[PDB]
Amino acid sequence: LNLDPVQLTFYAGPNGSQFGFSLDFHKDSHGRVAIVVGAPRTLGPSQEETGGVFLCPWRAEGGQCPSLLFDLRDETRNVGSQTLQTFKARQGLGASVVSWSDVIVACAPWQHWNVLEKTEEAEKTPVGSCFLAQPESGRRAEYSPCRGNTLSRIYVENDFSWDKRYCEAGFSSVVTQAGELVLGAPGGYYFLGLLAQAPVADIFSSYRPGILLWHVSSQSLSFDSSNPEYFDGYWGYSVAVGEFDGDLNTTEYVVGAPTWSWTLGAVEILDSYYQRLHRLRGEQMASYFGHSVAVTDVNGDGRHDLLVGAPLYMESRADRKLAEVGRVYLFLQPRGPHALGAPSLLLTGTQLYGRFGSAIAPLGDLDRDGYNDIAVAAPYGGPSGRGQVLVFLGQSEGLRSRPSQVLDSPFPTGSAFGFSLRGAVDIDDNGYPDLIVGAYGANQVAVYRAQPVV
Amino acid sequence: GPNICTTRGVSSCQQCLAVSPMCAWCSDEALPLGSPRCDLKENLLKDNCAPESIEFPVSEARVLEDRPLSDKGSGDSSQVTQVSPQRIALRLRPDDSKNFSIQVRQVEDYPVDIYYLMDLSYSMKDDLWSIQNLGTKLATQMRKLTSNLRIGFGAFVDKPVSPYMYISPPEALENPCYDMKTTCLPMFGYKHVLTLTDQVTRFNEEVKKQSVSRNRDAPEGGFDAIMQATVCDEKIGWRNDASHLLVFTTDAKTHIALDGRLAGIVQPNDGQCHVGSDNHYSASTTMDYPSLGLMTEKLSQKNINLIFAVTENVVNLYQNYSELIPGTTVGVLSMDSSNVLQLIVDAYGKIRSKVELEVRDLPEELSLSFNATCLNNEVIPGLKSCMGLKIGDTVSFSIEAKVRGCPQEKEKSFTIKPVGFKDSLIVQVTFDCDCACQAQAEPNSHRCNNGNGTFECGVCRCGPGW
Amino acid sequence: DILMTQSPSSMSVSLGDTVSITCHASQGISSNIGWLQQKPGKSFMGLIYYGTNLVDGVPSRFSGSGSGADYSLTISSLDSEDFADYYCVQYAQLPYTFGGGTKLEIKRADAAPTVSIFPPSSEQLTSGGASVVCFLNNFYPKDINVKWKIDGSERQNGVLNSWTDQDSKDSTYSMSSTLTLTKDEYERHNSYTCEATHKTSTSPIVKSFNRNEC
Amino acid sequence: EVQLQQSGAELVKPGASVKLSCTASGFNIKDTYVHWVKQRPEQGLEWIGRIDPANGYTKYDPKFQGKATITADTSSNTAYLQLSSLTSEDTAVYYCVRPLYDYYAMDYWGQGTSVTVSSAKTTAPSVYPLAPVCTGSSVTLGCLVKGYFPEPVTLTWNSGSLSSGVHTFPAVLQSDLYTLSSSVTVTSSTWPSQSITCNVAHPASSTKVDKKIEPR
Ligand SMILES: *[C@@H]1O[C@H](CO)[C@@H](O[C@@H]2O[C@H](CO)[C@@H](O[C@@H]3O[C@H](CO[C@H]4O[C@H](CO)[C@@H](O)[C@H](O)[C@@H]4O)[C@@H](O)[C@H](O[C@H]4O[C@H](CO)[C@@H](O)[C@H](O)[C@@H]4O)[C@@H]3O)[C@H](O)[C@H]2NC(C)=O)[C@H](O)[C@H]1NC(C)=O
Ligand SMILES: *[C@@H]1O[C@H](CO)[C@@H](O[C@@H]2O[C@H](CO)[C@@H](O)[C@H](O)[C@H]2NC(C)=O)[C@H](O)[C@H]1NC(C)=O
Ligand SMILES: C[C@H](NC(=O)c1ccc(C(=N)N)cc1)C(=O)N1CCC(OCC(=O)O)CC1
Ligand SMILES: *[C@@H]1O[C@H](CO)[C@@H](O)[C@H](O)[C@H]1NC(C)=O
Ligand SMILES: [Ca+2]
Ligand SMILES: [Ca+2]
Ligand SMILES: [Ca+2]
Ligand SMILES: [Ca+2]
Ligand SMILES: [Ca+2]
Ligand SMILES: [Ca+2]
Ligand SMILES: [Mg+2]
Repeated sequence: LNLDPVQLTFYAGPNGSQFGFSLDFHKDSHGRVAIVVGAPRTLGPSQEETGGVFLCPWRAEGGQCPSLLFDLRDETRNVGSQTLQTFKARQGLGASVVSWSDVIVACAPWQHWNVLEKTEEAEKTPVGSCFLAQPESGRRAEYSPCRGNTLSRIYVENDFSWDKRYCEAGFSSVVTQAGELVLGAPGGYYFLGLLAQAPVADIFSSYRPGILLWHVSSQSLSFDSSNPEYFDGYWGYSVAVGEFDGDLNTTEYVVGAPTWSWTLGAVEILDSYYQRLHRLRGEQMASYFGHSVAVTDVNGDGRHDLLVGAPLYMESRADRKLAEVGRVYLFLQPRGPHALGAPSLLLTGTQLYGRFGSAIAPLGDLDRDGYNDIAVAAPYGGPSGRGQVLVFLGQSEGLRSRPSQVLDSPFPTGSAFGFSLRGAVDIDDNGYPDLIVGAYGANQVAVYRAQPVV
Repeated sequence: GPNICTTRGVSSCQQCLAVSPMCAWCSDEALPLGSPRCDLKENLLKDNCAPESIEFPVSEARVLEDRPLSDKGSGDSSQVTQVSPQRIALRLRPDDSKNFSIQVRQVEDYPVDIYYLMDLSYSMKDDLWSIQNLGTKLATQMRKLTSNLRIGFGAFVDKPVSPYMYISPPEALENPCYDMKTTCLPMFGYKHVLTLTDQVTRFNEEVKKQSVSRNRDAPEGGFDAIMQATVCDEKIGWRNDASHLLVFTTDAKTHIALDGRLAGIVQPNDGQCHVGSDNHYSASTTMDYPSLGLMTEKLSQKNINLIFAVTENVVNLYQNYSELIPGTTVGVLSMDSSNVLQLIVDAYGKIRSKVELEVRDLPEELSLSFNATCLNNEVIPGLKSCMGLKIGDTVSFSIEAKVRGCPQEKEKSFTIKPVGFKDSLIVQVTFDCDCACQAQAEPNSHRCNNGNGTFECGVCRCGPGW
Repeated sequence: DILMTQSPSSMSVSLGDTVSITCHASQGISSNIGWLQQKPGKSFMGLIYYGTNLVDGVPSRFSGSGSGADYSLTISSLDSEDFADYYCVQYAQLPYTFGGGTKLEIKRADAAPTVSIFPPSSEQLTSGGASVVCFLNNFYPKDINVKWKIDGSERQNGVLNSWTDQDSKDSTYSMSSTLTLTKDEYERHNSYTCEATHKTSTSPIVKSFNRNEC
Repeated sequence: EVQLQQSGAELVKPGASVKLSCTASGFNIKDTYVHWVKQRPEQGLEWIGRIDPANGYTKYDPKFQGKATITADTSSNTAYLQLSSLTSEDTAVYYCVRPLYDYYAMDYWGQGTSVTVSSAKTTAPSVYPLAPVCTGSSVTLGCLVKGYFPEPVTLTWNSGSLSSGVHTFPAVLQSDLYTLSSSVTVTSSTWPSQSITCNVAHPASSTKVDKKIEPR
């Protein structure tokens, strides 16, 4: 409703770096808000793509940002009559970034890894990896829970069980308020998908450089399965957290699995031991239900509600024809111990191939009426196909079914304006929460400041 | 007695005709003052109205092109008629309607293109062996149905990029089967092999030189190949006047739009051809798999009939995709493709067993209604599609067009075309809302309030600006 | 296998000293080394891993350094608890291999031993055996040699030695040597002697007795 | 807290077999490698092998191929070392080990399990008094404990009364049997003035003999 679309702020990265592929707000120890931006095709030392991270201080004028520096050198360790290798070429550092406390977590889902033992090998595969930084102190750490030193032949002899070689850890990421990092790994267990969790504090305290294979004893991984419903389901394509079991001492995980059960799609809610509390099934095959999940109480009852994006949902139209436009599903959490039911609201795109629902950002209470609000991206939407971000306001019965405000992309065609979103943080300290929108195809980020209601 | 034509107290010939399609107007000078000049045509002649001064349009419909339906789709360079009539003139007055007919034949001996698009991942090694003679065996059977067969061949595996592709050791890139006791081809996304030709032994011999590759994950990249086989007209060689059969064989799940992000690929599919002189799909490693909606768009654009010839273990899956891609056919493929010949023949029959009418460019103010005659002269009201047809059969539809009011533009044309057909019925519509007497109106007439008005059709009309 | 040559075998030092143990490998191990502590009559505690990294809970007066095939453990300002055994271990290759060990001992002023010889008891003799015992108590340093002589001539068969750990109180060492003969062979000779050779004297400390005589 | 709690001391005969246990306390045995290390005074430390309790895969030093077998039961959070066709040279202390952070390191150690391979039967000690020979200001006595099996014994003077100025030496293996000795020192005015006694308990045979030292 009251985002300012006239005076925007633009930050920009190098050409071709995909600056803006991911982003988040970041508060330093003093509460000063900055913006962390991931740029997953930034050039490394060897003039080869590795990805990179930028930490943009807040300025109404925007501009360029300093690097948040990470080690971009391939590593090798000869230990235990084996040879451990990391490969950072085309790893996509910055394909996800998330901030918690005064720490930044930036991940390289396609960092590759191999282990050599005489003539055998584990196989060079994308286990992914996450890099952790405390900018003010300079402290650094890594977390790569899917690395292993098992040789190829063993996986074959055991029929590929507990195969974490293609995890792509960091594909998605989130941190609990208590500071537990949770990583989506859509390729885990031969492309079923897994989740890896561990306290940030324990990640830092157990990390040392050059080890490459080390234990984080407080970590917790989800489980392989024999159920074909999960095969190639990419469990962990997206992740979030929230309170869904009525016990405030537990944190619940939300996991998107957009190809679950032969591309039907699904979203599951779990406890922190990965036991399944609910499952939301997709409505239409290949719609990629679960591509994005968002958690926020929109109807002001203090109970978190769940939003799910299916950006490829095909809407039914005249003469038995279908139109890919994307769809968003609202699930309101019922009072006390009860299942999430049918959706309370369906939001459906209008522009062909717009991918409405590709990203869903909680905004907090944008217009300050007592109900939290959301922003939905259609990165190829709008009458020109350049991208659109649509704002829907919360209300006692859930969400308004029509947008209160629409943001047309200020960038050229192909920018993917809205592919990444983040709201609910007041960057300029004016008492209203603001919205940052990434347009990685244009290598830029746009900041929309919220203003008093007209 | 009085009617809606008189009781409405109209002001002009134009307002008269707009009252009802039964109303008429008399432009005769010698007409009593009390007598209304907007009445039934009968009552005006009853009132001594000069017959030449009677304005009364009648909604009609006359054919302009009415070629007879062909008996054979053979011969000719497609001088073949499968819709009749091909063009008609339609004239409507305000709020009126008129009916016309269309005939549709599923012509006999129509040319056929069949492009064989084959999964060649490791599990299809035995399939390759059993289709080495398909080109000739298929020619034999299709010769009973058409005398203009062309066949071609293409193959797919998956995107040749990690993690779909094994990338270690170096030997594995040249031979993915190195860590077994065999050789297979380096991985390939989609490669065109044989352009559509009537020389079916070229199919056999190209197939005999084909071999499989091997990749890591069960879902394969067939949808990439369906897209390119659809939009690369010139390279596949689809003919203008021919049925297009795209035969898709696989024994596995398939990758779909947004799967590519697991290989670092986010660029949406652009639905354009990217197969060059090397006959390989060059955007395999840089462009995401296509979505169902985009596949649907292109299949429909190029009149491609997609056939999912898949194994029992994935029939339901592809049956469900088929429901999201109208016009697609599914058939059950044996684990070695031993039965693919009969599968194709059955598909072709099911493909030509339906006539479904479609309308293009219909004006907002026009509405249509259809009565269908299928099987044996049995009329089926409110229907615009027949099913259960056999080659050579013929159906017809009665059509009524109802215009609401009168639109600004007095001439528009729209199209009735059966789905997948070349021929079509063009309807040229003319909205007859004006009177002829208006073309000879007197602006600033002495008869009209000292020149303040205009004289048209025997009455005085206030001039422009008043 | 990789050989881990650890030096020195032992060292005598004092509280507050800064000392350094070294470990040399038969080939490069690229810091894949660990350091271990074993307090007297107890199990092992990890100190270092990957050459330089403290195990959790270890004081920072411990430090590890080195590279290639030569590494060092250093202890700044020795604590009373630090007098123990230390071992390196490499895990660059299987089989893992260990160093010989290094013992940190308390340094103190030299002390000559107190020698005491004891003839066989009446009881033991009436059972058919004969054991001469020789105690060498409370000396420093630890290095000492005991020689047995029967009728002036040396004897090496049947001798059985035992040493004590550095004494808690005075930080000295003591030794027990026992010569065991048959009764019949014990009586073939008269003179029995144990000579103690220490650095606290150029002349061996002699103590002896004569059978029958007293 | 990470703790490795090993089984109690074993006492077996040559040619037989024994199976030691290492139980994880405060963590899941499945988390890391578990190693076994043998320790002997002369030979020092020797690595036997490892197991990955998650999958049961093992490695061994070729020296221990045959004798050493390493297993694990995740159910009881325990790892095992089986030794076969036992021998005198198998007499040693055995530790289980796991890393802290580094997959390949050796940081946490169990308390260790003592093994003693012997054919000796349970034999009671012979205790002999050691009085000096027929002068100075200090006097020294002794006590000899010979030919017992198995270890250990306790030795005190005057039932723990006389404690300071004493040296009880480690037992030594003499032909499958053990021998131990203890010395004690005082002033000449104390002995033979005050009765000094050598108290030797051997629980294994349940024998507590006491020899008073008499001059000659
Ligand atoms: C391809 O697409 C088809 C069509 O959608 C899918 O088949 C359906 O699959 C769903 C999920 O397995 C089935 O849902 C179940 O319906 C049951 C009732 O159906 C009866 O009535 C129909 C009438 O058409 C009959 O055809 C059918 O055989 C039954 O007799 C319910 O009892 C089930 O409830 C249980 O499961 C759901 C979760 O799915 C839980 O929420 C419930 O609480 C309960 O535990 C279930 O809802 C559906 O019946 C199937 N339809 C048909 C016609 O088979 C294929 O799965 C799909 N295949 C692939 C590969 O994509
Ligand atoms: C389609 O069929 C319907 C009948 O099912 C036709 O409607 C009838 O037309 C006659 C014409 O004299 C009317 O008298 C009837 O009242 C109509 N029946 C109704 C309205 O139920 C209709 O004309 C046909 N349309 C076409 C285009 O053929
Ligand atoms: C080994 C693999 N394994 C899984 O797919 C697999 C593994 C684990 C789990 C699980 N963690 N439950 C599920 C599923 C598998 O089946 N094939 C190998 C890929 C093959 O394609 C080859 C080609 O066509 O070239 C299809 C068969
Ligand atoms: C219109 O319908 C009538 C019957 O209602 C029929 O006689 C006539 O032929 C139809 N018109 C055309 C052009 O077919
Ligand atoms: Ca909870
Ligand atoms: Ca709520
Ligand atoms: Ca609000
Ligand atoms: Ca603000
Ligand atoms: Ca096959
Ligand atoms: Ca595949
Ligand atoms: Mg396959």
